[PDB]
Amino acid sequence: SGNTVMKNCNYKRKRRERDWDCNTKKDVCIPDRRYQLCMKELTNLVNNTDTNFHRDITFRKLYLKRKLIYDAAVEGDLLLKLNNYRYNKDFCKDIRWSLGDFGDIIMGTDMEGIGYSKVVENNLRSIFGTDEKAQQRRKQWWNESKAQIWTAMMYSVKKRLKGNFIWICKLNVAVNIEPQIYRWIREWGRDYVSELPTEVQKLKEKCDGKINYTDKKVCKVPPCQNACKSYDQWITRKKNQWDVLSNKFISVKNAEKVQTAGIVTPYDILKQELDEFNEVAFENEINKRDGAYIELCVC
Amino acid sequence: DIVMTQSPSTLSASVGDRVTITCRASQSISSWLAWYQQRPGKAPRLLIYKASSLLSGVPSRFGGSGSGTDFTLTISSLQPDDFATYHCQHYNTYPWTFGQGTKVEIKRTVAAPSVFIFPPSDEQLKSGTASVVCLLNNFYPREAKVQWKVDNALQSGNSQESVTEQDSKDSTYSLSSTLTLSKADYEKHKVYACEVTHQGLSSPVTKSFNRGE
Amino acid sequence: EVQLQESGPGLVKPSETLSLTCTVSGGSVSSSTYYWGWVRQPPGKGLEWIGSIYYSGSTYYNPSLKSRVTISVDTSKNQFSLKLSSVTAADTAVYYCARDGTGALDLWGRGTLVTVSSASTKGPSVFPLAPSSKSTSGGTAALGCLVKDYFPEPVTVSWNSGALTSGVHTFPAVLQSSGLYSLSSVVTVPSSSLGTQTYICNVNHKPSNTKVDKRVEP
Repeated sequence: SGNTVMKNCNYKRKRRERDWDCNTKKDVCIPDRRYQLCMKELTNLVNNTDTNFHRDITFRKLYLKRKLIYDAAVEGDLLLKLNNYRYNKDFCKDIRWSLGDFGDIIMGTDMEGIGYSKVVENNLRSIFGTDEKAQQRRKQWWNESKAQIWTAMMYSVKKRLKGNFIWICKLNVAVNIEPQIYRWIREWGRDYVSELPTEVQKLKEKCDGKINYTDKKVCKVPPCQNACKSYDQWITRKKNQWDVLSNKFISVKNAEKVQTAGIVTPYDILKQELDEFNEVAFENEINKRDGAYIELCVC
Repeated sequence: DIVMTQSPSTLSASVGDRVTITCRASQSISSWLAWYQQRPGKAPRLLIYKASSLLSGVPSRFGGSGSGTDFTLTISSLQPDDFATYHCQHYNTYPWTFGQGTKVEIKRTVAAPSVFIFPPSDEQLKSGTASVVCLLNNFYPREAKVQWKVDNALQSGNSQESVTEQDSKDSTYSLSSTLTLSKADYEKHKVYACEVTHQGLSSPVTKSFNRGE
Repeated sequence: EVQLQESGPGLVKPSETLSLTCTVSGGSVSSSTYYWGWVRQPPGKGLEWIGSIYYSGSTYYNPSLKSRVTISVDTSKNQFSLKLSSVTAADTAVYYCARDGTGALDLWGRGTLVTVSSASTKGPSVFPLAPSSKSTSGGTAALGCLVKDYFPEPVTVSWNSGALTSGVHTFPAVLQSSGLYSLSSVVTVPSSSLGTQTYICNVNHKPSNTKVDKRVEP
């Protein structure tokens, strides 16, 4: 009675509007897509009376599935509305990233674990229990629900592309169990290679060219000297974000009992995920040893 | 200007062996060291950057260590295709300078040569020259003797030898001996022979021919 | 898939200017993150960094050569070029172009050998080393071809247009008293395949733009 806990599934913010959060939980970096993950129905479980007054388990699990399908269905529609109803790679990737995060929430292997997410975790603890075999029971429940949730996320494209529908987003890929940190490095990298050309483009309009072929515009010119300070802000953040994500990866990779074909370091994930990735170019970029920062920002 | 000093200049190990090369810098480089692999008939390739980072794609057996002046490239388990010359390079400050390089060679078991003898073509004979070729194929080690014999006479200073680099698969050598003499001089003799003597041959192998099959 | 390929004469007379160009395929030369450079390898000598350029034009040289080196960039043609003036035999070397990652040269070209000499270019003469229709080792027979009297030395041998690769040995060339090079390519094949399978060696002497192909029959 006004005591009802509720987290609304609001419109998705413009891509890269809010950067990766490396401050909230300092061991990890959270993407704004994850913070905005639709959890309306999962969160609502805190308010459900002890309907245990006349129920058991198999039922609880089924209730959970129906509620999770609804949150996944909303997420799918809102993500499509974010990509401006364009049924492309960008959308498929988000469906993969978000499907993945629902799985980690259920498995109790998610890295947000704060506020409403701590509330969703406690809700799942109430359904499944807290014994040693509770986490596997959860993992099992996920392995029997994971494809239904992906088909639930795709409902929006299906309903909107009636019969004029193709499988641009493949099941086998989206429903593939991978560690959270691996999936987020894939998402971060993708965001990075988008931010980067823009960031070099603004640094160029103010700094490319010499004061009669001899002297850099970054030496005596303030509009440029400024562009360098602001590009430095961005590259400083991405470097921090990278080192944080990289460390988490190292920790997780060791704990993991499952071998990932080809994945040895975080660099291997980007080389896998991104088209034409070069780790020497990346390493130089994040460490201000790139052609652009030297040629446009140092005297 | 900085000076890079590699040690040894050459080394021989067996497949499976642990091998280490060192790069010593004149001044101190803040771990700005790169390691390159130059396999035969191949462009150098970057193996390790920033003294210890192993480039994605290159084998797991390659390891780089060090900071300051003393650096080490380590190959945990030598492989036949690791037969290459390894170069170190600093990038602390311009100019970039390389070490002289370290040649890594594969020890292998004895392998006796397969001998072949080729008579000169009729088109080369009509040009006025005769090239007689002796082929010693896939042998180990590199030390072999090819004595040429024209009508049981020993030949001197009218032959030239060439040697293959260790094969990147079976770590063996191959050799060609070429007796070059005039059409006029080739015609005044009938039986042509090359006698091969090697560590793996119990008795010398003699491959021969006559002017007209 | 970014790739690098050098082009340019393989023979330069002394005091003349040495020109070579690298051409970037599978990507642009207009890289905001990389430099593009040249490396040399003189015979029996270590690697030498020549210099690098950024697409903007910004150039960096080795004091060792800064006196007579110039590296240009054609963003239009997706190329970068090397010009090394007043050459001597100390400039006979293998020239590689590379992608210069501020010191970490992460992609190299195959290399091209430039010989500084006053001697003229001479195309090869190809002769067959026919398989002995007589002897064999029970299951394998050797055959190959003799590539005689060429200069400079760059001469590659291919077999059955690249299809046959196993058991092929192309010997290092040997400088003859004539001052011309000579080599042999050789391949061991099953005795049973002779008459069945056809063997063609594909000789290529780029300096003299010579391409000889020869049928090696018993």
